[PDB]
Amino acid sequence: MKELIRKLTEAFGPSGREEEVRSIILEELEGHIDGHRIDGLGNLIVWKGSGEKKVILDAHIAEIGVVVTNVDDKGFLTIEPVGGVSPYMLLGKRIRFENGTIGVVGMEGETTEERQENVRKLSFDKLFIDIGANSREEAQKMCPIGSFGVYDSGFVEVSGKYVSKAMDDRIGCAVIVEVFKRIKPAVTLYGVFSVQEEVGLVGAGYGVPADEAIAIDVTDSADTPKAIKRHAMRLSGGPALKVKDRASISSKRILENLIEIAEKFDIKYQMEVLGIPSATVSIPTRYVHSPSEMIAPDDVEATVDLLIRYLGA
Amino acid sequence: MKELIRKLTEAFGPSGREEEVRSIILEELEGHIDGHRIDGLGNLIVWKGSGEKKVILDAHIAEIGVVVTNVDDKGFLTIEPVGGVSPYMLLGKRIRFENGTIGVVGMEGETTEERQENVRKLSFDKLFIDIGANSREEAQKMCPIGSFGVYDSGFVEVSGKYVSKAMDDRIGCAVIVEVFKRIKPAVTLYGVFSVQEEVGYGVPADEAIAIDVTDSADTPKAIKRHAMRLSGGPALKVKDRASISSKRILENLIEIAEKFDIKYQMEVLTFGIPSATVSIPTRYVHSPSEMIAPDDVEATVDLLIRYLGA
Ligand code: NA
Ligand code: NA
Repeated sequence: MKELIRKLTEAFGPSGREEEVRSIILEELEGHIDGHRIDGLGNLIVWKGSGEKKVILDAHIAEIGVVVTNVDDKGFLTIEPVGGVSPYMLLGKRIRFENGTIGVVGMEGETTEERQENVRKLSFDKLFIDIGANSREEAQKMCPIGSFGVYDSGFVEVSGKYVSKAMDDRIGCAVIVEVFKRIKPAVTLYGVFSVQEEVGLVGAGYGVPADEAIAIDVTDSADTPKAIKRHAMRLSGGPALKVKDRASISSKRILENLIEIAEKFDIKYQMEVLGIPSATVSIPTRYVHSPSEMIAPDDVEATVDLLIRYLGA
Repeated sequence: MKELIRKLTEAFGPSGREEEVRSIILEELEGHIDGHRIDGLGNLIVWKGSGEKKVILDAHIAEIGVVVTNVDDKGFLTIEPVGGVSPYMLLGKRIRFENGTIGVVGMEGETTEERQENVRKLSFDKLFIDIGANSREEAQKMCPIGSFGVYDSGFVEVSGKYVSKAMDDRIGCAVIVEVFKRIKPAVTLYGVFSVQEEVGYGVPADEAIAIDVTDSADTPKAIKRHAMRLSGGPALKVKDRASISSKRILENLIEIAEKFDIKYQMEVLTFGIPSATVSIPTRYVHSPSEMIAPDDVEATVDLLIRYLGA
């Protein structure tokens, strides 16, 4: 599963430009699905099995990133965030653009005073990206306005932990793919690798009737220094099963099912305390929205096992 | 080209299941190409020639259709569209599935009033497909959930016009095949029979020309000016956002048409590697009876052969 996670997390797929991720998902699923299609909205749907009960597993396919909004006379780029990228995570960082261009993020300010006031209240309008261009014309040919970029950071093993960009939510995508690769389904199983509308716009179950929908997401792992929170999710604590405050009767039934499956098959799990009946299963992740998101492989394996025990014959 | 168009339009090839279309294309191209490959997504790429300039001709091989999304206790199928199938185009129509299973599309509504209400705002949730099964078990053996169906229509010649399903875009596929059959290329010529919409081609070409279909707006009450029409020739697509290089391809094609005396028409604006689009005027797009004029297809083949040939 390590190579699968490496490929999916390293793939280029900021919001709206996720074609490479869909391609990797389809190639990885070759010989393991009965069919696939893309719906009008861009969601990738795959399926396997013929059981009477129909179940959707849903993971988001986009990653956070940036988009070029301006090019100045000296070839420097202005950017804005796509998703939850903090400007503080971009300082001195490298960005990989869709066409392969690498850029360096710098901050405006010459004097120590100016730079210090700028970092104290850092905003995107104080950042720029250097792609090595010496003119607007050079930069426009290399990285036109509207170009998307992602963290130029890849997969690395950190003493048994896995670290990469875009664990949120490529690790969920990886869980679903791996379940499809292994499972002999007792259900009709759907995998949905879903898009998300920009905040401010109309938003999207999908184009498939089903009895249950399980979202495979990430959740913050609050097990780092000085974390002083009850209800804390931790690495190696297992899949996090979400206790939703306003959940329907049918949704609570799914949650209880998963608890029983986990307990009966000796699968580690933890309870996360904040239409198709739904449940959420999450991978505990450190440093969400950084270029170095971190998971514990045993949590991911436990999540795959939980789903296979629940849905497999 | 008649038999080539018959075979390609009648072939079974909804999105994701185009094996028969690829087989026909390679059978028609045997002895006319230098090589081919099918990539991991299912794109079929062929090539011929060794000129320094590399040119791609692209057409997509999927046709519109339906996908089975449920089966009820009595064997009736629930369906969703794949591509631009209107529910009004399915009423009382036959659908063919991959193993040759034929189904009939029905609409819910017992009384005349219920049916009158349902056709006023027809939606897929009021449609079903009857494949002759008498139970879920019988239906699931023939046509499991996730099965794709296409129109159960075929090719017929109508007073010199060609009518079939899937002119969009099997007619573009046919154009590319016919070019490879006839051309002695001055370029290295690539033909890409694409499935790229499956992910929303490993050839570093200099130009790409998409061969597509465009609506022929020459039917009754069509009052749009500069409308595309049957027998007006290949429709050359005007692009507003186009690069200088993309505009150059379009200007090149206009010059070829005029210098070789090939009929052509300009598809006006409505408000990657350099590319242009050349389209076949087609009536009744997305119906089971898409209609082209063979002289437009021939003119399109000629345009590409004269642009790209030695
Ligand atoms: Na061949
Ligand atoms: Na079609």
